[PDB]
Amino acid sequence: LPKSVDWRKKGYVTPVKNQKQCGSAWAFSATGALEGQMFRKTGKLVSLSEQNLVDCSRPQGNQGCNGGFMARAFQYVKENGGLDSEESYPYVAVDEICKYRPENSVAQDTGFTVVAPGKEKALMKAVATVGPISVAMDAGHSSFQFYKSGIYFEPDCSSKNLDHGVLVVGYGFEGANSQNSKYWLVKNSWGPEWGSNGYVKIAKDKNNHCGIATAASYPNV
Amino acid sequence: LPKSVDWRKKGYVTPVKNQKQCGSAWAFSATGALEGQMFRKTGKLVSLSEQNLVDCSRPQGNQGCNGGFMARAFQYVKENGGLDSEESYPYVAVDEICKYRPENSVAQDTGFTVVAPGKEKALMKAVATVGPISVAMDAGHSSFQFYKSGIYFEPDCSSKNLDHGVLVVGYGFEGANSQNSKYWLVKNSWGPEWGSNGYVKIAKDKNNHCGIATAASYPNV
Amino acid sequence: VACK
Amino acid sequence: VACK
Ligand SMILES: [Cl-]
Ligand SMILES: [Cl-]
Repeated sequence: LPKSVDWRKKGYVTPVKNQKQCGSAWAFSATGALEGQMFRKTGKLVSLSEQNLVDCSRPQGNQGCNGGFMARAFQYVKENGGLDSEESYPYVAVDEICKYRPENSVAQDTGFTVVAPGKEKALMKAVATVGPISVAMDAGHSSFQFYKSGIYFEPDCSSKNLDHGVLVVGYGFEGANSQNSKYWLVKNSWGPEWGSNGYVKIAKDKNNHCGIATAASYPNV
Repeated sequence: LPKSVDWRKKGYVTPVKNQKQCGSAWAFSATGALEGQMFRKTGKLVSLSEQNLVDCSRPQGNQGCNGGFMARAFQYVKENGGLDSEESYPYVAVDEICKYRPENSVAQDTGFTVVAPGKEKALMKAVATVGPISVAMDAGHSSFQFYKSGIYFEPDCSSKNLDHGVLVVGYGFEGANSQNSKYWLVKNSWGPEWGSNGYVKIAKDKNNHCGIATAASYPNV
Repeated sequence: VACK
Repeated sequence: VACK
């Protein structure tokens, strides 16, 4: 496997978005992974509608601004036959009535693939060979809210009790040794002003820190 | 016109590039605009060669790593009959021998269109109806060099004496009022690590701040 | 009611 | 020239 990967340099990743005051990170994580797989299939990078997921996937078990799951979102895209572009179905950060239109769909999936749970080397292999991967993490600590730079390591982090969906767009290492100070490159949905211009480096191969490899998945297109 | 525009979300913009220690930002602005118009024309996003412009457009009045103009670059692509891809004519950030190869050409233009000088509304109409637009700006300040987030505003900026070519990929606003806190979304060529993932928000409709609407243009494909 |  |  490569010593490092950054899918942003290859055209797979849309700009940093902002979920605002809505518990919809699961939808941002799902659109981020679907954006990368649709780009790998067609060569076109098109922002997808998180609002379409918030408003329309209650039947699949999501709860809009009250939380949800990236896999239920990929299940909704499969059962619905499509997902609208962000341009056609804009984000307003509140739960609203479904307004999906097939004429505005720009993405499809046939289901999803789960990465082996808890295995960071399985995750590293999926990040290197598939593209960005949806993951859940424990972001329930003030250190994550106030993160600015460097490798994030929170001693109180849980690898089992997760509360936030994010997108792994790569991995790498600080310093000149490829095996020391490793990290996962993560796209958050709290806007570009949070963290490292919207991104965070989470410590890698340090016992599944913050649960990054506990519930990872990607859509099949 | 739309309240906001962001061509990155529609597939028109390549990942942020880095001119390094060469005064070629005019060539990156020009390839960025041509990348968007070729994508509007064919549906395919193909990275274009700045080095081809640096090495070959001296007859049109550019001076390679010593500076140049986006309009002179669009004139070269017209007179030359084509422009090579980034992959086939790689960037090395120094003046080299012209190695233009017609068989590697992936773009063409018939000339270019100019936005009315100094008119921010004319620039807004061009960004909304055409795609990314080449523009010149006054970037000669340490506040720009160390810009990290938010709307950039510099009291010492000039709207007349400009020194750096960049690309307007959209515009928007902060908050709920679509007026107030308006900004231009600008792609730079100092690498993804500079600014906000390689981008800067420049204050919009504030008397043509930093000259963004003084010398704007786009290629005709 | 999982991730937010 | 100009833009750099
Ligand atoms: Cl999930
Ligand atoms: Cl020019």
